[PDB]
Amino acid sequence: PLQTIREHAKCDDNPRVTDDLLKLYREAAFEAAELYTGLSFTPEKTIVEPIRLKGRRGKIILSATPIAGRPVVFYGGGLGSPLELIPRPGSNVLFFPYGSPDRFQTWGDCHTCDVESQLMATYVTGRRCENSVPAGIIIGILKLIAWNINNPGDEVMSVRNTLNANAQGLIGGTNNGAVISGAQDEWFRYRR
Amino acid sequence: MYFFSVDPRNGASCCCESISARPGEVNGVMVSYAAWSAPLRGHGLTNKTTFEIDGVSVTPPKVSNAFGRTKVGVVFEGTLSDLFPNPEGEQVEYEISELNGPSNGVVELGANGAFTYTPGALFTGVDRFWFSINGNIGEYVISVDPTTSELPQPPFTTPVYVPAARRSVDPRTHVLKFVLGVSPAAIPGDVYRLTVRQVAIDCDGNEFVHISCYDISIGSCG
Amino acid sequence: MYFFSVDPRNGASSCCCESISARPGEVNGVMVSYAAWSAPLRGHGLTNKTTFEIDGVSVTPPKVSNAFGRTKVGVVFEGTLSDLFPNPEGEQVEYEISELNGPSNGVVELGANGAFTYTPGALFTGVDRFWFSINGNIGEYVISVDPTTSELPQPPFTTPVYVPAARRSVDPRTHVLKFVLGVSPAAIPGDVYRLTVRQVAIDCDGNEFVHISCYDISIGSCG
Amino acid sequence: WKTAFYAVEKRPMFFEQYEGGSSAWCVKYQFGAEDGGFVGCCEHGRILQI
Amino acid sequence: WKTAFYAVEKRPMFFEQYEGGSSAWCVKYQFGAEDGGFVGCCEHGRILQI
Repeated sequence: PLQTIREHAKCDDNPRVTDDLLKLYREAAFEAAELYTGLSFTPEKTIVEPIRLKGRRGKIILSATPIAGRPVVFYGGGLGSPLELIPRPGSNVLFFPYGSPDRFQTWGDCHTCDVESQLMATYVTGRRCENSVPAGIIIGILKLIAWNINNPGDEVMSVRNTLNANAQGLIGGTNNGAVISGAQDEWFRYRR
Repeated sequence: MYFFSVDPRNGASCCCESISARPGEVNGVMVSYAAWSAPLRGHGLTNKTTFEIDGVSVTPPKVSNAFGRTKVGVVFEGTLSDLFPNPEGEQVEYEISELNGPSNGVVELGANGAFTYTPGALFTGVDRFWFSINGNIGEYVISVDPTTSELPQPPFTTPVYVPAARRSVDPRTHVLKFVLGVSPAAIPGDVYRLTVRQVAIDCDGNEFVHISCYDISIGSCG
Repeated sequence: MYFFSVDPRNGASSCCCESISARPGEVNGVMVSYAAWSAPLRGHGLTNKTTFEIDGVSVTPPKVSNAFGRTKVGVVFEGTLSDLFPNPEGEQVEYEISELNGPSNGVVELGANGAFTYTPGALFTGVDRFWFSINGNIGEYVISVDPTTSELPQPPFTTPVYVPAARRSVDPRTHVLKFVLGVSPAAIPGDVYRLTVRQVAIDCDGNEFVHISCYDISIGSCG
Repeated sequence: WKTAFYAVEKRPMFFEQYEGGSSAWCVKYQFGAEDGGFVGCCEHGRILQI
Repeated sequence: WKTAFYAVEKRPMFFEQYEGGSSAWCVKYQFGAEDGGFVGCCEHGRILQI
């Protein structure tokens, strides 16, 4: 909320750049966060995804870590009959059982050249009535907001990455935002 | 082409989805039942889908439709003025939309609500053409019979319809396809509701029903 | 050569109809790429069952009127040009026959006061037109040369903006529509017409997928 | 049957690779054959029905 | 003529079955040739007119 943004950034009874610029800063912070992280707002927890075979024993990396033990269903990809698999809690790497249950191939065809229907998988990355928590990554957003309030763009601010120098007599550089404010190292916790 | 991924019913503004439509178009819709049918490991989907259309805003049509009959090779003439009861008193500028004219003949629109329809040589069947009186659009259907007895009477296609048999369901990837055509007599702003009942099947031969809804909004120019 | 990528009808990405600028006299070509709409509809591509319609939303009706004559082969034809300019106010008539839009298979000489003579080329039969310019206002004078036998029919008095009879094409390998748009030399600058197109695809079994779009042609002079 | 119906034969089946149309992914073979038949004097021959 | 106008021949007529576009039931042949010519010396000929 706007009042929460204000009371965090200390802009309270001390009017800074107006609510229009505050909501613009928020709209830009919502295109910086979950774009550096990769998450998607309200993504409909159940996910269908074409999973790609990788390896002889075939690790399958689930792009949304289906909770803990709800059986992800695999179908297609030469697999005539779908099958369940209960995944890892915390990690999303499983192994496709090399023992095949069936191979419904279609040798000989000139309309599709009988290549394949790719292996696809359906799962959920949901939860309880407390389905998900977009908090924790709100603190970096608020810090970015406050940094952009008190850094309009004329004060020289630059932290240094490399120790020796860059090449020449220039004043280093990391002057980006969301990192000189502490947002990147708070969003990295939700980053693979 | 539209595409909808349906909710798999796992306990995880309106409820029905949004579909825009333009008067005259005939588009295609895809639904991916994979999320709901894959966990129910069986024989996939079955071609037992059922549709139903309702109207939640109609704005009843100003001009009425009409129907005629004639034998093959014989020219057919009729009127176009007794189909538009006008409440006020004003002029009538009859017009035959060129984009929705006849398909197997030609029509000579006279000056005052009169026309003559010459069917193509050696053609027996049904033909339609969509007139427009004072902007109000209505269809006129003519059936050319093969001089023996008669042909049946067509059902006066609705503003929004799904064709009889153009649907297909792929049990290998759990996708349903169908066609959604909008009559050229549709009125901009109106809203209809298409309910779809799709039936799956288990390994033994029992049923898993699934119901969804969609909100069609007739909008002009996209 | 215009190029429009039509909307894909997917529920996603001032006036709605697109714009098209044309100069009186020119004859251009337009391309339309139905790829974004017909490629997901896996079928037999597009079909040559397209239809066009030209409607005017601003006309500014012309000042001078047109005129149609009749003559045979080889016989000289005479005609006037003074009864074609209805002037509500009094003004002189600067008769002019534009060298650019003159006759095609003949020759005319402009008189001093609303006079001209169309002597057709020897051994030539058909229809020949030429565009006069009465005091800036432009019209056309269409004459048909008959092969002395009976008579000829009536030409349709070409419209300000038209699409040629049969010059459309379509390539089902890339889902592209190509057609020609020609503007008459008598079109008045500042007006705007509307062109509608009905393109129909086809599935694997022979059914139809219809699609309608619109284009705003604004006849503007000097480009 | 040796006089009520005849079956003609011209060429047995063949299978010929179709260079062209094979787009370096989809190798396409082609097969065909020619044959035919016709009814001779259809007085020798009767049909039973319910 | 042996020096007033030269004739150039590079690769004359050839016929070949155009594999590709030709199927197991219809053949498509392709023929071609490459030649040319130029004048040798404007100052060796002459022309008579009316």
